Amino acid sequence: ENPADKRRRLAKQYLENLKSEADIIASRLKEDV
Amino acid sequence: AVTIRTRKVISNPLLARKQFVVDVLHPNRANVSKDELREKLAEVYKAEKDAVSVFGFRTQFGGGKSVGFGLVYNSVAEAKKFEPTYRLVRYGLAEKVEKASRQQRKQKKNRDKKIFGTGKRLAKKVARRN
Amino acid sequence: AKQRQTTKSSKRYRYSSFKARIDDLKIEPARNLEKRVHDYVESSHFLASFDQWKEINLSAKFTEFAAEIEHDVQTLPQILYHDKKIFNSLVSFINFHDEFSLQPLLDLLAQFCHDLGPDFLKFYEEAIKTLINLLDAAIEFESSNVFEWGFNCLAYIFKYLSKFLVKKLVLTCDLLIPLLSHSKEYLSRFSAEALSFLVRKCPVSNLREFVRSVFEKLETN
Amino acid sequence: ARGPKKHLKRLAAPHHWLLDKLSGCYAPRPSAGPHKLRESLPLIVFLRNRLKYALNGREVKAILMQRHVKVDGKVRTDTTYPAGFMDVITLDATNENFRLVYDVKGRFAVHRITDEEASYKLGKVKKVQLGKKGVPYVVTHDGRTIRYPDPNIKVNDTVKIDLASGKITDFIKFDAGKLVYVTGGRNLGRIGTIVHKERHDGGFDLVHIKDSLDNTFVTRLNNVFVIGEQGKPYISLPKGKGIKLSIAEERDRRRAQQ
Amino acid sequence: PRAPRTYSKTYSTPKRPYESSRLDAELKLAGEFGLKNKKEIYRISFQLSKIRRAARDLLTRDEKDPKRLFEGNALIRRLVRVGVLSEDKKKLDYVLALKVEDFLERRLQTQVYKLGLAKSVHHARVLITQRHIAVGKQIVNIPSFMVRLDSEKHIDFAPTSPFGGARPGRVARRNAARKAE
RNA sequence: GAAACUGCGAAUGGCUCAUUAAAUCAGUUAUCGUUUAUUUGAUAGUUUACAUGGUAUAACUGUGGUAAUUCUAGA
Ligand SMILES: [Mg+2]
Ligand SMILES: [Mg+2]
Ligand SMILES: [Mg+2]
Ligand SMILES: [Mg+2]
Ligand SMILES: [Mg+2]
Ligand SMILES: [Mg+2]
Ligand SMILES: [Mg+2]
Repeated sequence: ENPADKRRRLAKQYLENLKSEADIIASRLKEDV
Repeated sequence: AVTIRTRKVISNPLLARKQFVVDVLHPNRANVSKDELREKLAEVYKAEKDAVSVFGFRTQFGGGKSVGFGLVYNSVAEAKKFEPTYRLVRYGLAEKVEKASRQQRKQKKNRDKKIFGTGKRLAKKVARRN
Repeated sequence: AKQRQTTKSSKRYRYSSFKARIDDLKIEPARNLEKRVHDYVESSHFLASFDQWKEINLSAKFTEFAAEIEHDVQTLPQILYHDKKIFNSLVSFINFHDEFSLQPLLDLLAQFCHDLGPDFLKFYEEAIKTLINLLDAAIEFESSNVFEWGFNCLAYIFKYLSKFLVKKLVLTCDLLIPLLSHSKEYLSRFSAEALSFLVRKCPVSNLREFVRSVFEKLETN
Repeated sequence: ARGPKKHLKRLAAPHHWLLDKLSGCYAPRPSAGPHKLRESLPLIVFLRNRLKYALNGREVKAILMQRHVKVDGKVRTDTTYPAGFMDVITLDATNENFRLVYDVKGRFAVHRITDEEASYKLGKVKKVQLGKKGVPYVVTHDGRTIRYPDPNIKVNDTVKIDLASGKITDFIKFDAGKLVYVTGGRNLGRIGTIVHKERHDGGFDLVHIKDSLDNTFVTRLNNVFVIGEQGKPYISLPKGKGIKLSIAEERDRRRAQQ
Repeated sequence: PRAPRTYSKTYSTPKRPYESSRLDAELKLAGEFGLKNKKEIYRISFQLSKIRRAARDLLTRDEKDPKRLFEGNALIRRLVRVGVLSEDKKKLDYVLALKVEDFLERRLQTQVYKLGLAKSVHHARVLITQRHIAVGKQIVNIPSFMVRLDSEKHIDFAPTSPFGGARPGRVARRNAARKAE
């Protein structure tokens, strides 16, 4: 449960949300930055 | 507050370092010690304090800002390898070598030039003679 | 030669043979207590080192690698989603065996494993094979610093994947048999140290299986 | 004096080096080498006063002893090695390659080149002569002796030398309509096309050169270097393409770009 | 040895220091602009003489002569920038018509007086030499500072000055401490 | 790594203007009239060898001379 792993879990959960709302996922990640 | 800006930044892989001009705005303060700027530059550029060198600070006429030249080496070993000995001594990375005044060293050089060989034979000869 | 440079000269700069640098070199990353850039992070370890290496290394090969990958490493979710292309480019550029770009690539390969370690497991076999070829290539062009990069890259991967590799060490050892069995003594010596760190991190039960396998192998170098 | 000199005062140094007159008392004396003293740029001035990589001579020595600097594909370690016209300076760590070419003002200019163009150089054939054992050879402007030349190569021609092998890849005859570069005199750095060669037996030959702007100038033949056919230079030229611009037009352009 | 550093004199004694009219004019100029000595007037006269001699020499040349065009344009640009020469008077003829008083006008002492920061030209000089006046973000302590057209609008009290928002000077806080005690 | 042999440098640098009136020097020529350490590039199958001597010594050990010197004698 190192801090780096915690960011992953948020990141993995964040990616899951992006999949659920949806190429499209790729473009949205670009829009984030 | 004090604000440090880096300008004219050049990346020199030959010496394995980064050159730049440091401009420090320090309102309501006489000036900033080299140690504090070394700490801040190390923090901003993400390096060891030992790998940061700074010099040439001249507060402009009227005060409030200082301008000088700053170096950030890639790692501490390179900093020790390339940095001048005197600047290392300033930062405490190296110890000043103690040596006699130039006149004494030159006089000793001349006196040794006078003698030929190890000189032990001369010592024994003078001891026997007297 | 026996009477090594035990008494050190006053000279600041002194020649060192390639063998000499190899002898004093030791693969044990933990001992190095110097500040590491990736220790301070905002988004991911990969990004932090990546920006730093853009600044320090100006080699042509690394520059091309950076441009291809700059867009896909801005955020950690970006890295995880595009992991397949990221690993391919890293392996693709490392294959060229260019010294002037090797250092940033080997570091970023380790930090790549740090960001997605359990996910690195599907990449794990390809990584070691890439490193083995690199080290085997490094024998031809004598550069002690290259070996330092490669083995440290091996150690860092070995550090981050400690839990999962420890479960399947005999598999991990199998990959490193060519290195451990290699003719040159120093390559076997270095690979032994990197692998040794897992051995210390073993459960005793897993160790006995590992010890059985190597003794079975035991029945060049 | 009772022998060769080993010091060079700053004021007596070549003007085009652009040395500060109050920084010190002495200037780098270029050691003996491929190029003449007054027509050479020592590596110290190039690394310190042009590229600004090194801050002082000691750092330049530190760079050179690391074997990072290559001249013409060979590592040099002398701080005062006389690099000059058409010599390729490679700094691998920076991934940089430079070719030393005079700009319009008459000074060596920092010109960055690609690796492929860095693979060769151009040399003016200063001499063509039979050596020992009946072996013809050519001596170029940089002191390179190349054996077994193409027989058609004559004096004042240009030879494209591959640095890896030190052999002639191709050659250009000195003829009317050829593109040439001025390497001496007040017209130093200009580029043009040959119009006519005046011959004076027992004297200095003169060459008329017409620039792209149709301006014409006459120069001694020793100061001309053939670099290719019109519109097709064999090397990349620095900015301005060797065109001399009047002071008024320079003012106008400077104000416009600013 | 090290190469020479050039030096020059910025003033010259007039051809006739003893002319009564010249003495009266020097008196008038010094009083109006608060000049310390005759050396300042001689200095400004020397400069104006140099510019006017150059303007004469350029006028002597034929019109459209490239040297004439370039040097005249540069001189007119400099004079317009420093504020001596107005925008509408960009001809070498009007350069030749300049007077000393125009140069004395641009001096930072006179400008500081005119903008209202000081009650006298002498008060302006005292303020300047006491580090109270700043052009832009910069403190200037030289009355002979020549103000450009752009810089005229940025003259103000310096931030560090007690009149510019800093703490009271030594006298003020000394008296305040004594009163408090 | 002292000492010494060997190689290189000490002919550069710094100072002064005594002599010097077609001399120096300035500009401009010539070496088809010659030397050139060094740097740079070429260049030598044709000359007991698993490698020859003291035809030799320094430093060093030891014995000494002179009031004295960057003096040196014998072994
Ligand atoms: Mg001739
Ligand atoms: Mg104050
Ligand atoms: Mg006489
Ligand atoms: Mg004569
Ligand atoms: Mg030598
Ligand atoms: Mg040679
Ligand atoms: Mg004997």
